[PDB]
Amino acid sequence: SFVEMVDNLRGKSGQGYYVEMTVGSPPQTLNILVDTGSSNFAVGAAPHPFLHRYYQRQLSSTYRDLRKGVYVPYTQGKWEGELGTDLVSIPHGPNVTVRANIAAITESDKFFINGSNWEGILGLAYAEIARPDDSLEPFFDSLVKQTHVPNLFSLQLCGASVGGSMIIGGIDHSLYTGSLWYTPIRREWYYEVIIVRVEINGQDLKMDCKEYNYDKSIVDSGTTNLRLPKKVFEAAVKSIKAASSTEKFPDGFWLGEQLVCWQAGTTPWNIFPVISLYLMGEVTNQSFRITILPQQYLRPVEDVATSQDDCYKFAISQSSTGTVMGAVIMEGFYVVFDRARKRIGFAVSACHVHDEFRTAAVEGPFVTLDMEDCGYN
Ligand SMILES: COCc1cc2cc(c1)C(=O)N[C@H]([C@H](O)CNC1(c3cccc(C(C)C)c3)CC1)Cc1cccc(c1)OCCCCN2
Repeated sequence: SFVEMVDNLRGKSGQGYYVEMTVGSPPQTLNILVDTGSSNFAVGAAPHPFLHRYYQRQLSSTYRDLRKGVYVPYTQGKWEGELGTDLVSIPHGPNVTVRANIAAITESDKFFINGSNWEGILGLAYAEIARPDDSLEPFFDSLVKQTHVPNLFSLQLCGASVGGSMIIGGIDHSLYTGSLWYTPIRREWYYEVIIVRVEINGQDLKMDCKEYNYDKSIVDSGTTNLRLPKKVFEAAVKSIKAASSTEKFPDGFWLGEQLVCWQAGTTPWNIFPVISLYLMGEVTNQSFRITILPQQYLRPVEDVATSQDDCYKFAISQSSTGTVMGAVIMEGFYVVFDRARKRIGFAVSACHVHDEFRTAAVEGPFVTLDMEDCGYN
């Protein structure tokens, strides 16, 4: 019955993927951002300039007040609100209803996005990073406890405004080609993984593999960019600059501020390298790689000028909190969050990114010695 969940995600480019949900009795419909990088289910519950609708607890006969406050600070945005429970359903999801913890957002700062069309957030990661603490059961944990939905979900994020699928409770084989390759979930808090090797246009960055995971590496559908630790970011930018040196860019482009443009259809994709991330595999001394095309890390942005050219933002950012495999990495892959077996699977998506001579890929097996040494402690 997974066909009912195909294409159940929508979004505007750079503004997050959201799924339709209902909360309360009678059901109140809200669009909910899909976020594997946090663990709180929270919804707008008060008027806001950027909200077209919000959760009205007074109108729901099944609402229960938990008489506890809550706040969540993300990288830049944050909200605070009031904890409660209510009945929750996903119209284009499994035919179930769960009583879930809900943070009713009453104030926020740089959290809601003008025009994003979503009014709440579904944190899909584990309780360990839930606020105020890990006793607040996350939505997916509630779903799995109260129903027969299997303990896994899969995300097919399709690029560009944008669409995709969140398959709740399983894997839909019509959404990917080739084989699924699995990497262990290192620890159940974020969806933490271990990167064991990085290549750019086939050239190994040749860093201590601990640098790739300093201080963690995670899969985060709620963050747009590939975000890399300082040392890795500098090595990668230097290599990407060298490969594209025939053209000149503002250096604020490499910081993610200035967008670069070319005459519509003349974008020189061939001068930007492919990036291969090798992930720890399921068996001893075995890894696999995913290969990222420049069409993933050069994100298209609407040109502010009257010219209708092709303009792009550099979607690789420097991080001080580890590697983030964000939505632009996930796009074009089918990503299986197999919580029951503590693993994350990658396969080439049915909605894959199209280069002329190159293709995004998930390939294995590879042999990599001492993979355990790549995790940071
Ligand atoms: C370059 O960095 C800026 C940046 C860009 C983006 C998202 C975040 C940060 C963002 O903050 N993302 C968090 C995720 O939950 C973030 N997940 C992380 C995180 C970071 C800090 C604290 C927490 C805890 C709440 C678990 C989690 C692990 C990385 C979820 C989120 C919150 C608010 C608005 C969002 C997304 O909009 C989605 C569209 C924009 C996506 N790009």
